[PDB]
Amino acid sequence: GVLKIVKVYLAVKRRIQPGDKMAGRHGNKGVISKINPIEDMPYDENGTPV
Amino acid sequence: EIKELLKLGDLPTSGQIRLYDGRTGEQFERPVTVGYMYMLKLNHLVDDKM
Amino acid sequence: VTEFLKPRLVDIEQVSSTHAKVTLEPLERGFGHTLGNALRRILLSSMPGCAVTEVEIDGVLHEYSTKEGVQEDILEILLNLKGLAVRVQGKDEVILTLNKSGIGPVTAADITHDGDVEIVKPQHVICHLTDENASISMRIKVQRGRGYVPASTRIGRLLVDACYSPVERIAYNVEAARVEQRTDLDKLVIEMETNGTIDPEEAIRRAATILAEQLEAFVDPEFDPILLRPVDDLELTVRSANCLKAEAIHYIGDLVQRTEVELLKTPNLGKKSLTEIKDVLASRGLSLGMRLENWPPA
Amino acid sequence: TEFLKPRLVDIEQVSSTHAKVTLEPLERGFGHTLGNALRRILLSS
Amino acid sequence: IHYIGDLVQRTEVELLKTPNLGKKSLTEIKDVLASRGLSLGMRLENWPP
Amino acid sequence: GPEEITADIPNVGEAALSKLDESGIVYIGAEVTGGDILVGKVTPKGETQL
Repeated sequence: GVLKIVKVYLAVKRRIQPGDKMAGRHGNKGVISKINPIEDMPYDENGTPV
Repeated sequence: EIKELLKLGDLPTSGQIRLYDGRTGEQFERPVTVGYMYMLKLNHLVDDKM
Repeated sequence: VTEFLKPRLVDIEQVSSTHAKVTLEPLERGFGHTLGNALRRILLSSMPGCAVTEVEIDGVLHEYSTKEGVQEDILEILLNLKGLAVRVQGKDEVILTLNKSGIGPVTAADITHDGDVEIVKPQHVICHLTDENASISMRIKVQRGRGYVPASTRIGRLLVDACYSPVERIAYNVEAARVEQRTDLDKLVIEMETNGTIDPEEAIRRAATILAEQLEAFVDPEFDPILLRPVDDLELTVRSANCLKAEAIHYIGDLVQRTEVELLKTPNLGKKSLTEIKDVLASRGLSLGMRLENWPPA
Repeated sequence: TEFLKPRLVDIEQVSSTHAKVTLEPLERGFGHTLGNALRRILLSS
Repeated sequence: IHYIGDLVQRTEVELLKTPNLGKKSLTEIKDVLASRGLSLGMRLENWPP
Repeated sequence: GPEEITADIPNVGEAALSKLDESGIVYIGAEVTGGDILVGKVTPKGETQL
């Protein structure tokens, strides 16, 4: 019954956003709640932000 | 041994450092532990689930 | 009624080509952190800089492709191009050409020397050509902008995530200033770690300029829409479109006003073209010699 | 290159000597910047 | 015609006047050019700098 | 009757058909977004008097 079949392979890249789920190897898991700009981030004395 | 590696690293032995709030500039009233943790992004992404 | 002491750039200690220490000589106590945070906040996000936004590599169509004779795939190449530090004279868009054949690393030094464009780090690796019959030819578009504008913020041409901000890291110290006068004065020492695209002093004056400009005081349907569509929406032949545009007909509204007589009087429009135009216009309920009276409103 | 500058204002007079004035448009990171700058000036200068 | 710029200058008529390009091929060219926002008979006036 | 994969689709503009080849299948390298056509296909109408 089938005349022709077409398969189209599409590829997408996804950047981390609010709502994505991240975790560590120790059972510490959680969802991203906020993406705050670099200047608002807590930083070390030498200016390096976390 | 971690204390030793922190000593070549130049410490704090506890692993807590003074941290400045990016919005104010005021230091947080207590020393805060900061370090590189290995974190994974899980297969659950908002884009798929919403 | 004690007049205030106003800050002035007094020192520049270039630790390196991309690391500096700018200090302000006069400050009243408690003003160190205010300017420190204001300036760090402006610098870390509101600085203007050049960044690669598009790339056109030969033989490559999509960024997921890999090229014959190149070690790393196109993605890695673009990812390398994100880190291309460029200083452009006086332009908001520049095209760089990169032609390179041979074996070994293809660095930013192999990019065709343009008079305006200044390359901060010529030893910055963009590629690695393996065999001696391999060669790459690409066109890197560099633009001026602000903040982080991803490629997802929308031809066989690739797009690259734009990292416009020239500043990587900022730090500041309040440190008590000397001087016998007043004694209770401080000096703001800003340790800056930029990409070398912009000089420390102008960055400071630009952050302050932005801040000052922000502080600018405290005060206190009729007719058919189809007529304003471009002629390209009619999907005519290239010839007819170019002819119409040459006759100052850029929109459908302009076309529907013209008559057959007037159109045939043009230097480039034959009977075939007119037949086509009448056909495509009739196909959408339109025609020539249409009166809409009031061209145009606003 | 131009930035978004304030437009449209509002003043909520909670009382005769207590008010709330707000600036409608600002770029991100400027809320805490002008907020802390102004709070630091107002609370001491 | 070695480059896209060379192709976009030619018109359908002229290409059909060439010894080796038929209408199937020309249609193909129109499709692939349309797929990239390009076309035949494109004027760039100043070829080349 | 047979369903056909074709570039000819009822009431579709060239803008929508821009990224489709002669056959009716999108050309490799094209950027597609939600709603865009990947493969053009027509099915015989059961037909109804309008």
